Amino acid sequence: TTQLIQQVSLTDFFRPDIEHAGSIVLILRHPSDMIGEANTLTQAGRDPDVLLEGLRNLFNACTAPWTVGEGGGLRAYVTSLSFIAACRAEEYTDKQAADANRTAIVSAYGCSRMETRLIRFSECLRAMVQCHVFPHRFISFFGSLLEYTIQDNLCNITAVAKGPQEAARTDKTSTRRVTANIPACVFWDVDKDLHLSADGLKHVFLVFVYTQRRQREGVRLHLALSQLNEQCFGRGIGFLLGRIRAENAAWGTEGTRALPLVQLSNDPTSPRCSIGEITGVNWNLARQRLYQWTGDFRGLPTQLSCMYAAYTLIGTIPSESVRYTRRMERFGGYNVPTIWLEGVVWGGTNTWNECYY
Amino acid sequence: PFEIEVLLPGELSPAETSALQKCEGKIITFSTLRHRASLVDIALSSYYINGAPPDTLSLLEAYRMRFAAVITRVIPGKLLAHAIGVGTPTPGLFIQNTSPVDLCNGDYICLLPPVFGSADSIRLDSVGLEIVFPLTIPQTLMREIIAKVVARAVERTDVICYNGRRYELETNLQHRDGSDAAIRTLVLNLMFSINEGCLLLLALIPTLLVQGAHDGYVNLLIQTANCVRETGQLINIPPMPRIQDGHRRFPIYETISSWISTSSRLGDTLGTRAILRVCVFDGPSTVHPGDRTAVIQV
Amino acid sequence: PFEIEVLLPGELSPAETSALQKCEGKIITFSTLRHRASLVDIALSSYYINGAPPDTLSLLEAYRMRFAAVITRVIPGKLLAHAIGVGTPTPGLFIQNTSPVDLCNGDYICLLPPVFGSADSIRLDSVGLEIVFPLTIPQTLMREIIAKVVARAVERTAAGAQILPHEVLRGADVICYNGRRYELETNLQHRDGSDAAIRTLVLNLMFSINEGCLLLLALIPTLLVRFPIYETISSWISTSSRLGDTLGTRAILRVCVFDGPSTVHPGDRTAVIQV
Amino acid sequence: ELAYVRDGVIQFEVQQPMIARDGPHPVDQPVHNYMVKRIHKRSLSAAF
Repeated sequence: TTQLIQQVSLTDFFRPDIEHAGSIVLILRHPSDMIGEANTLTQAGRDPDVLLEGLRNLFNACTAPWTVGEGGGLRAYVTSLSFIAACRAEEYTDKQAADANRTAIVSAYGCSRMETRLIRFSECLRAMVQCHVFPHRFISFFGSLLEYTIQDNLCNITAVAKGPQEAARTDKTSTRRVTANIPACVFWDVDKDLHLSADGLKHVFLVFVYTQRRQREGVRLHLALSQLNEQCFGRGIGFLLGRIRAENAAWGTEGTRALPLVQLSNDPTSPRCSIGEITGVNWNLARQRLYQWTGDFRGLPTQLSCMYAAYTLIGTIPSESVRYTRRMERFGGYNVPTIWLEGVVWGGTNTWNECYY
Repeated sequence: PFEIEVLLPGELSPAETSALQKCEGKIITFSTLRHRASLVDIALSSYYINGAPPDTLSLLEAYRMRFAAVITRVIPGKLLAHAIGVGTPTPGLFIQNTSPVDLCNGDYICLLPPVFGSADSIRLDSVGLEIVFPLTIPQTLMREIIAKVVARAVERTDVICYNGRRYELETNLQHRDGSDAAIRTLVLNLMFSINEGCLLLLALIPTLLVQGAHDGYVNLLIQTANCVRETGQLINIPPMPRIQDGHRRFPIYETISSWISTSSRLGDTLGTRAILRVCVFDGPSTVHPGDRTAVIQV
Repeated sequence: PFEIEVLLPGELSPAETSALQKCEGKIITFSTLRHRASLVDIALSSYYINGAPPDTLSLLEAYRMRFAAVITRVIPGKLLAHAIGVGTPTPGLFIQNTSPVDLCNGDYICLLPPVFGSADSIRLDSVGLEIVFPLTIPQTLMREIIAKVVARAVERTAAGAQILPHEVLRGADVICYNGRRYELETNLQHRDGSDAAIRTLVLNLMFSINEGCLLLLALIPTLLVRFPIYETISSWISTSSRLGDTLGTRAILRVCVFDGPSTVHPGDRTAVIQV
Repeated sequence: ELAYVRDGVIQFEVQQPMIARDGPHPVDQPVHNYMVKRIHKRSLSAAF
């Protein structure tokens, strides 16, 4: 009834040893595509190679740094949700839960070359949202972790693709069943902000809030759980994010007379330009003036410079009146508040809807 | 397979039960999905916004928010129905045609309120409510109806030819809260389709008019259009500016791409989205109004 | 499980038979589903409209209304196929990569008419028909591919329309994926499909967009510090909506690789899951 | 039940003899030792 996906990768961003069974795991595209997209989509005036500076130092502080460029299949493919949650923990509203998860992921990992890795990833995302290379097209989604096998610094993991959560058999734990586990920092239900009844079926989304200013950019990651419709979620999110939308509309771009067309077309006795001269023999004295309009529009907010969020459907919960449970348990050698979701069917294609308003 | 059970009210008259048995493969809507529900949700009384029956522009917004369901075999006591929106396998699904227009194979189905003559709908006197079933047309007919309704809305603040037959629409706009909302979402799409690259595409009007002649095909493109045909012989269009960083940037790329996503969002936010695809096995190629077809979930 | 059987024709040359054996995991697109079908529905002949061969804009509309299928195995006298349609639980569904870009795990599959280069296809001269197979590209690259091809064609018209060309440029366009560049259409000559199949596509795109940032500039003159005026609005909405439904993006398959190589190159075959 | 082992263990124990000598040397006392060992876990696989 369910399907599985296997993949081997480097363990510098993901550790299937400490991560609990049932957590979310994401994958990354090849970093070589970032520069090919940045040098062509960077806003006019901005420096396009600050991303390259921010990116090179990331792998300089990562094992096997001489293996970038060929993509033979031995790169850091997958990553964990808690990793990004800890990298951007200074931006979530739940101060204590954020910093607790941060120190926990620092201690449980190598804890020697981990803090440097985190700050490199932090400004890496900061430079990612500096040239309109938004990190919602480079971060895909995998199902919850089910089984793993590791020998040293290289792991083979398998996760569910789509279907019921407790329809698999992990077959090495105490029980043969697992449930979805998430850090309490990313969880954010919108219906209890929008003040509507929470009964019935609810969808799951991931959002990527963007802040665009001068030398100050921010990117969070929230796992929203709402009963709102497939497309109506966009109109719902704008009501809560109305501030950042207006901030971006004014601080997004930092790098002329009208014409009365309908007026002079409603009235006659205007200079006409019949097709007889556009045939193409002397098409300069025919169009000598005909108008001037002195018109040009170069610097204006595009629909891409005012974007502030991008969501995507992941799964639903058919059981009405969900009863998600939040509690603190040990994660390595530290306790972190995790929320436990039961009976969630994965599915849905990876299509991102961008909320630019 | 997910289904919802509508408990019919007791003490129903025998005439209404037979009329309810006529509605075998129609579509109903729900505000909140649940296995067990009541008849009040399906009733039009649930569509009320302030205190009154809804509007055709308010109905278009209730259709997006509400969940969709399909009626199936009804028994004297219960009323079975299956869900559509949420991903759930349903073998052998079928819909009854309610629109006056015919359908054929491979047509996408939309959902719009009754804009034609008074909607045929079951009325219950003893219970005191009535249920109105939505109307289902193909995609092509859907986009034409929305275009004329929105244009009439701007007029306040019609004939459609399909298969060589003309129809009319009696649009209802007795409210004002919803009419101005459609104006907002409209201009916001036009405003986000303006980038630095319009200037180049706005400078290619004269060569377009030249290409209009001795082509025999662009003329039809020119006749339907009005602005470019009028501006083509009335404005000068100052020649050209330069590019800030032309050594590594492509300015006409965004505009040709920024518009692609905008146009795709236009057809859905303005009205509704495609819900179903009709594909009948071992059946007629064209269905007539009142008959049923086997359709596939989108 | 629903399966479609394509009847192989008699008196077929052995060379054409061997080439049909090669296209094991390729995509066929059927007009109407039926357990028995003829080659006329598979050949390009069934695709063309108004007598003339089909157009790219027409092919895009064909792929939506028409139902797709996947060949499973060929037989010296028979040809089988399976559907990706209603509910079929097809076991062991594998496809062959037809696009020059590589694919990886967790990548959704879309379809596209051949735009980059000349489409490869099997040609049966004895019967007199040919079968064209569609292109299979990932989702994230699809929206970018279309915008680059059309923008390339408008550049050619501008260089011809303008008395002088504005040649100064960045070099050559290129699509990068998995650290691999494609460097499409290096030369300016060899205008094979410049205006051969994407001609009408650019036209409809050059009119709706021109109507876009013109209608607003003719309705609210405050932006920059006899006449219907409404039928133009209704016509613009009806067109831009239809054109958006045309250039849609709907995934059809998902590449789910188990105990196999993650990355795959053009020509390899992988097991895919029905989305 | 190898799938329920959950970190088994095993331990040893050994004693040592001693000599009786006198003179300008400190006296000797018997010595005992205690060791311990745990189990490793590896698997095998084959396809079909």
